[PDB]
Amino acid sequence: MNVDLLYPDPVEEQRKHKLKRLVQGPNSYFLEIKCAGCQDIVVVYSHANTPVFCPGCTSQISIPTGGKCAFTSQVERYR
Amino acid sequence: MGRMHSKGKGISRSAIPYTRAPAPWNKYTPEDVCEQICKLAKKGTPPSRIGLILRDQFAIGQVKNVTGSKIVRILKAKGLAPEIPEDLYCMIKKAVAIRKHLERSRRDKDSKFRLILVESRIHRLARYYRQARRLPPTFRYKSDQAAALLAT
Amino acid sequence: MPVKRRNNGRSKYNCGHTNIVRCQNCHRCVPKDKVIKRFTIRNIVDNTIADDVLNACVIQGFAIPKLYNKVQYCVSCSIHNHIVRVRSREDRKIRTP
Amino acid sequence: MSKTSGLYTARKLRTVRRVNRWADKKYRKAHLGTWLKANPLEGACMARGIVTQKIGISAKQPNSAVRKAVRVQLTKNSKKITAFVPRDGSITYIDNNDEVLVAGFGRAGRAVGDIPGCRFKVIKVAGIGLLALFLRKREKRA
Amino acid sequence: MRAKWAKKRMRKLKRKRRHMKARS
Amino acid sequence: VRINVLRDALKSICNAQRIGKKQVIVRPSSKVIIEFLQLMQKNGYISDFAVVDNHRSNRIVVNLIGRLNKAGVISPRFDIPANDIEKWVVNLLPSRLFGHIILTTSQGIMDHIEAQHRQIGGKVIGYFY
RNA sequence: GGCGCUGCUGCAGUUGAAACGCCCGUAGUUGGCCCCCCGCCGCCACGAGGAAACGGGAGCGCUCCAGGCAGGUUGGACCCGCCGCGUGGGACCGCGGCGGGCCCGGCGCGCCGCGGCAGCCCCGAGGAGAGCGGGCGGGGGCACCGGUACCGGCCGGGGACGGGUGAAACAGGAUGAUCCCGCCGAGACCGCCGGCCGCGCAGGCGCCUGCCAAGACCGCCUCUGUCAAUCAAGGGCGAAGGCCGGGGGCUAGAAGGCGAUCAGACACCACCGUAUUCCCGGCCGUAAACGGUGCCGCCCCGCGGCCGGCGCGCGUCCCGCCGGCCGCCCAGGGAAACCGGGAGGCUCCGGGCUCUGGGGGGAGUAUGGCCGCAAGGCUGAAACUUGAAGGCAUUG
Ligand SMILES: [K+]
Ligand SMILES: [K+]
Ligand SMILES: [K+]
Ligand SMILES: [K+]
Ligand SMILES: [K+]
Ligand SMILES: [K+]
Ligand SMILES: [K+]
Ligand SMILES: [K+]
Ligand SMILES: [K+]
Ligand SMILES: [K+]
Ligand SMILES: [K+]
Ligand SMILES: [K+]
Ligand SMILES: [K+]
Ligand SMILES: [K+]
Ligand SMILES: [K+]
Ligand SMILES: [K+]
Ligand SMILES: [K+]
Ligand SMILES: [K+]
Ligand SMILES: [K+]
Ligand SMILES: [K+]
Ligand SMILES: [K+]
Ligand SMILES: [K+]
Ligand SMILES: [K+]
Ligand SMILES: [K+]
Ligand SMILES: [K+]
Ligand SMILES: [K+]
Ligand SMILES: [K+]
Ligand SMILES: [K+]
Ligand SMILES: [K+]
Ligand SMILES: [K+]
Ligand SMILES: [K+]
Ligand SMILES: [K+]
Ligand SMILES: [K+]
Ligand SMILES: [K+]
Ligand SMILES: [K+]
Ligand SMILES: [K+]
Ligand SMILES: [K+]
Ligand SMILES: [K+]
Ligand SMILES: [K+]
Ligand SMILES: [K+]
Ligand SMILES: [K+]
Ligand SMILES: [K+]
Ligand SMILES: [K+]
Ligand SMILES: [K+]
Ligand SMILES: [K+]
Ligand SMILES: [K+]
Ligand SMILES: [K+]
Ligand SMILES: [K+]
Ligand SMILES: [K+]
Ligand SMILES: [K+]
Ligand SMILES: [K+]
Ligand SMILES: [K+]
Ligand SMILES: [K+]
Ligand SMILES: [K+]
Ligand SMILES: [K+]
Ligand SMILES: [K+]
Ligand SMILES: [K+]
Ligand SMILES: [K+]
Ligand SMILES: [K+]
Ligand SMILES: [K+]
Ligand SMILES: [K+]
Ligand SMILES: [K+]
Ligand SMILES: [K+]
Ligand SMILES: [K+]
Ligand SMILES: [K+]
Ligand SMILES: [K+]
Ligand SMILES: [K+]
Ligand SMILES: [K+]
Ligand SMILES: [K+]
Ligand SMILES: [K+]
Ligand SMILES: [K+]
Ligand SMILES: [K+]
Ligand SMILES: [K+]
Ligand SMILES: [K+]
Ligand SMILES: [K+]
Ligand SMILES: [K+]
Ligand SMILES: [K+]
Ligand SMILES: [K+]
Ligand SMILES: [K+]
Ligand SMILES: [K+]
Ligand SMILES: [K+]
Ligand SMILES: [K+]
Ligand SMILES: [K+]
Ligand SMILES: [K+]
Ligand SMILES: [K+]
Ligand SMILES: [K+]
Ligand SMILES: [K+]
Ligand SMILES: [K+]
Ligand SMILES: [K+]
Ligand SMILES: [K+]
Ligand SMILES: [K+]
Ligand SMILES: [K+]
Ligand SMILES: [K+]
Ligand SMILES: [K+]
Ligand SMILES: [K+]
Ligand SMILES: [K+]
Ligand SMILES: [K+]
Ligand SMILES: [K+]
Ligand SMILES: [K+]
Ligand SMILES: [K+]
Ligand SMILES: [K+]
Ligand SMILES: [K+]
Ligand SMILES: [K+]
Ligand SMILES: [K+]
Ligand SMILES: [K+]
Ligand SMILES: [K+]
Ligand SMILES: [K+]
Ligand SMILES: [K+]
Ligand SMILES: [K+]
Ligand SMILES: [K+]
Ligand SMILES: [K+]
Ligand SMILES: [K+]
Ligand SMILES: [K+]
Ligand SMILES: [K+]
Ligand SMILES: [K+]
Ligand SMILES: [K+]
Ligand SMILES: [K+]
Ligand SMILES: [K+]
Ligand SMILES: [K+]
Ligand SMILES: [K+]
Ligand SMILES: [K+]
Ligand SMILES: [K+]
Ligand SMILES: [K+]
Ligand SMILES: [Mg+2]
Ligand SMILES: [Mg+2]
Ligand SMILES: [Mg+2]
Ligand SMILES: [Mg+2]
Ligand SMILES: [Mg+2]
Ligand SMILES: [Mg+2]
Ligand SMILES: [Mg+2]
Ligand SMILES: [Mg+2]
Ligand SMILES: [Mg+2]
Ligand SMILES: [Mg+2]
Ligand SMILES: [Mg+2]
Ligand SMILES: [Mg+2]
Ligand SMILES: [Mg+2]
Ligand SMILES: [Mg+2]
Ligand SMILES: [Mg+2]
Ligand SMILES: [Mg+2]
Ligand SMILES: [Mg+2]
Ligand SMILES: [Mg+2]
Ligand SMILES: [Mg+2]
Ligand SMILES: [Mg+2]
Repeated sequence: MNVDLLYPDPVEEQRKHKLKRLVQGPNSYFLEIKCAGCQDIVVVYSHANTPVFCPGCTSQISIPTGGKCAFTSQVERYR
Repeated sequence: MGRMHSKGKGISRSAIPYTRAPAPWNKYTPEDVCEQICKLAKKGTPPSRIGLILRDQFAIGQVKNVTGSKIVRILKAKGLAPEIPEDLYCMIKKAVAIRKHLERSRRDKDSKFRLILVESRIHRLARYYRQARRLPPTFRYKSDQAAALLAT
Repeated sequence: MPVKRRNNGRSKYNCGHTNIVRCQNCHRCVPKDKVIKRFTIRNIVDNTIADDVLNACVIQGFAIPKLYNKVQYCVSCSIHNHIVRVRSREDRKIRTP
Repeated sequence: MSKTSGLYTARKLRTVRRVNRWADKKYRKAHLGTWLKANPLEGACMARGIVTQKIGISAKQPNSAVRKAVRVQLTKNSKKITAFVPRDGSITYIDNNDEVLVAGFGRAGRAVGDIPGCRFKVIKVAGIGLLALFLRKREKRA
Repeated sequence: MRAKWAKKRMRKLKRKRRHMKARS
Repeated sequence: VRINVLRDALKSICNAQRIGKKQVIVRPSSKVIIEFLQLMQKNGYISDFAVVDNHRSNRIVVNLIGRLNKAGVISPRFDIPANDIEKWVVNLLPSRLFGHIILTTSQGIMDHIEAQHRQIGGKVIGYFY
């Protein structure tokens, strides 16, 4: 069926390599998480591999994993 | 990359956003991220790691979008840029490490091969920096003297 | 002498050199990925006496032990003793056992 | 591209051609200078000499014959050659001291046909053209 | 001849020539 | 490394049409490639194209209508006096009546007919027919 | 000239002759994209200036003609030297604090911050280098360490042959062998698992435990800003055999010895055995060092397998992406065999760089030079000879 290369479907464009898209763009994004014991909320990179702490805690709350990073006992969002 | 001194052919790299503007949640002004950059440089953090720390803790994707300059340029503006650029410094460090390993092991030919490759890369980059007026015209990499210049 | 096989007569993929084995018939040196290889499982006593050993056994519930042997021959010995045959040009492409 | 390109490579393109020109046997034979040295005629169309002997030469494998020839000493460089006498019955005009004008067989110094080691041929004997001697137009003294 | 043995023969010849030319 | 972006663009376009495709993407773009496609368009050999920006060397999307027998570049860009044009016409072109040799001159990029209409020379960059 | 068999236009290098064993690397050649409307090159056009004859070429009946410049107011017009000089263009190809007033015809030279200017950073390559995180692998070096087996020695047992071959003979045995079991010594080796597995620049890479430095890939909204490609000279590594000096010494085993066979057997087969095979420090620099296929970059119908990393989906799977190793194959290519991740996009011929070949012999020889302890290696002719040699494929 008739696809136009100048206006590709975004869904089948997201499954391609970030560089061979029509207009190259990042794959990562930021997101908000909530401390399990503090009311407040902090903004965290999705592919972090460096220490990330609480405003209060002295325990690091992120685990680097070679791709998207995981977190210890916290509950997240997307903004 | 991984292609000047091997048969690699890998393409792993980062691709930055098309739109060149602060973040929607960006509270920071240039004068207050320059503060964090300079505090991190005084502490001894190399310029490639400063960007990592600002990305991972302060939620800043690109420093250029929030200030208008680049990290090494801001360091240079506040007189806190290094004497030697970071990449040449790292290559000299690796050369010193391999030589110190070879002092105990004279039968390791693989390490001698890689030492040759590293030092060739060092000379080429030193020539680039020299003709660009980012280094004294008398700069020269010397294998014997390279261990004690790392302290300075 | 044009090229006869796409594998050049051996199974060597992405390496320079492989190990040496000795032919079990004539003892020549063959590279490991070229030698003809067969695995055999058989009974230590021939089947033609496999029930007379069994009936003359004192141990209740005995089971005849087996032998596990990997035979490896060179090209010449394999053709001579009929482990492999010379095949037609079309048939040479067949990998079925 | 298996050949160098580029707007500033004229020197290389000329050096390559100068070097590979010598790989051709024709060019090397005509330009080196060793064939001019070794040539019995010294790069000339013909040459005169005196007959030193009369000889018969076997033919090559599929043929069977006895070809007639003469050993000749060259006047101008004192070299030894052998020259063929064509045209039935012509070996009878060649005394053992007969100035002969001698030319080539063609093929510029290669043997022709079935005569082993023959590259020259007699065209004139003691002043008189051998072909006209065969065709019975002129005759020798006695 | 098999070319390997022709090469062997030629090497022996060249070594004989070197030895004979060594005298004088 | 990459040296002649126009050569790769023209090879890609010829491949895509030989398959029987409607569109083709060529990257990177450049001023010279846009001039070459503009001349090809004005002669009628291709349809619309579009240069898409990526704060880098851009892409181009080319629409194809099956009229291109062949297109190529001449490397290096030899210079041509006004009187040698025809000694090139009977070299690259299938006839003296259709086809185009593209020159760059101090009066812009143009085909050979206009180059002998203004009786000037220049440097050859490519051809299509 | 034929001859695209000298190839700039325009040859060939899997197998016909021909890709250096491999990596680094200077000279050289080549180098993505972007600002237009300045300067300096190149380049295109038009001029000026300098020789005619020759070569083109306007006009003319030496009766024609090769000619000549004639002729009946006439005529011998014009064009053709050049990397220099002048005028114009400016696509393509490179290379590159200002104003005002002191001050005054201009230019320099300094002098005042005088208040006039938006004062003085393209971008961030499906180029490259550097980084951080994550796994990955017979990649490398040093030390240590287990296992049976081959060989040798010792205790006990028992009592006639054992070994070896296609068949035998020489070796061994009543000084008790061969065979069975326990104990000891030494030096090699690393099985089955072990692969259309994996790693390394190639040569190559597999016992236990510890230490040491490295590497490609993937992931990334990390850093720099063209720092690149290929490479004479030059540097480094490089199977096995071989050499120099030390050590060690099980096995196998060039040389040598011996039993058969045979017309002969100085060989194939049997038996014994020196160098060698193993370690350390050097030398040598070659292999069918093979994918007989140089390196970097682009496009390219499809269907599968395996290896490493990552992401989405349901409830281990499943669908993708990048990188690697393989099989089949439409088109296209080709002398064909076949290739097809190229050997495709090529007589419709031009992306960049380096090397090699030009009928068969003579000959990789002679000679000279450099290197090597030597054995060699690298470089490398000519006289002369010859009508074919060779590739892939068909029938017998
Ligand atoms: K993709
Ligand atoms: K991606
Ligand atoms: K991702
Ligand atoms: K490389
Ligand atoms: K790779
Ligand atoms: K790649
Ligand atoms: K070294
Ligand atoms: K070194
Ligand atoms: K270097
Ligand atoms: K080096
Ligand atoms: K350099
Ligand atoms: K250098
Ligand atoms: K420093
Ligand atoms: K053949
Ligand atoms: K084979
Ligand atoms: K393998
Ligand atoms: K293997
Ligand atoms: K097999
Ligand atoms: K065999
Ligand atoms: K070629
Ligand atoms: K060629
Ligand atoms: K070349
Ligand atoms: K150029
Ligand atoms: K050539
Ligand atoms: K050979
Ligand atoms: K040989
Ligand atoms: K040999
Ligand atoms: K010719
Ligand atoms: K010609
Ligand atoms: K021609
Ligand atoms: K070719
Ligand atoms: K072959
Ligand atoms: K040859
Ligand atoms: K050859
Ligand atoms: K050959
Ligand atoms: K090569
Ligand atoms: K070479
Ligand atoms: K090299
Ligand atoms: K290199
Ligand atoms: K280089
Ligand atoms: K260079
Ligand atoms: K240069
Ligand atoms: K060149
Ligand atoms: K250049
Ligand atoms: K290049
Ligand atoms: K010009
Ligand atoms: K022009
Ligand atoms: K004159
Ligand atoms: K007049
Ligand atoms: K000039
Ligand atoms: K001018
Ligand atoms: K001018
Ligand atoms: K004045
Ligand atoms: K690992
Ligand atoms: K692996
Ligand atoms: K391993
Ligand atoms: K390992
Ligand atoms: K290892
Ligand atoms: K080791
Ligand atoms: K080890
Ligand atoms: K043991
Ligand atoms: K042991
Ligand atoms: K007996
Ligand atoms: K052993
Ligand atoms: K394993
Ligand atoms: K495996
Ligand atoms: K395994
Ligand atoms: K492995
Ligand atoms: K593996
Ligand atoms: K693996
Ligand atoms: K493995
Ligand atoms: K493995
Ligand atoms: K990551
Ligand atoms: K470079
Ligand atoms: K290049
Ligand atoms: K190289
Ligand atoms: K070299
Ligand atoms: K060299
Ligand atoms: K070596
Ligand atoms: K060796
Ligand atoms: K030896
Ligand atoms: K031994
Ligand atoms: K030993
Ligand atoms: K030996
Ligand atoms: K013997
Ligand atoms: K013999
Ligand atoms: K024999
Ligand atoms: K023995
Ligand atoms: K020896
Ligand atoms: K020994
Ligand atoms: K050995
Ligand atoms: K040994
Ligand atoms: K060696
Ligand atoms: K060879
Ligand atoms: K091979
Ligand atoms: K090469
Ligand atoms: K897998
Ligand atoms: K996998
Ligand atoms: K792997
Ligand atoms: K995996
Ligand atoms: K995987
Ligand atoms: K996978
Ligand atoms: K892929
Ligand atoms: K891939
Ligand atoms: K893949
Ligand atoms: K592959
Ligand atoms: K080369
Ligand atoms: K070559
Ligand atoms: K060669
Ligand atoms: K050669
Ligand atoms: K000599
Ligand atoms: K010497
Ligand atoms: K000596
Ligand atoms: K010696
Ligand atoms: K010597
Ligand atoms: K010598
Ligand atoms: K020599
Ligand atoms: K043939
Ligand atoms: K041949
Ligand atoms: K042959
Ligand atoms: K052959
Ligand atoms: K055929
Ligand atoms: K044929
Ligand atoms: Mg990705
Ligand atoms: Mg390179
Ligand atoms: Mg790439
Ligand atoms: Mg990535
Ligand atoms: Mg020609
Ligand atoms: Mg490993
Ligand atoms: Mg070396
Ligand atoms: Mg060495
Ligand atoms: Mg032994
Ligand atoms: Mg022995
Ligand atoms: Mg060789
Ligand atoms: Mg080879
Ligand atoms: Mg080779
Ligand atoms: Mg595989
Ligand atoms: Mg494989
Ligand atoms: Mg494959
Ligand atoms: Mg050549
Ligand atoms: Mg010599
Ligand atoms: Mg010499
Ligand atoms: Mg045929």
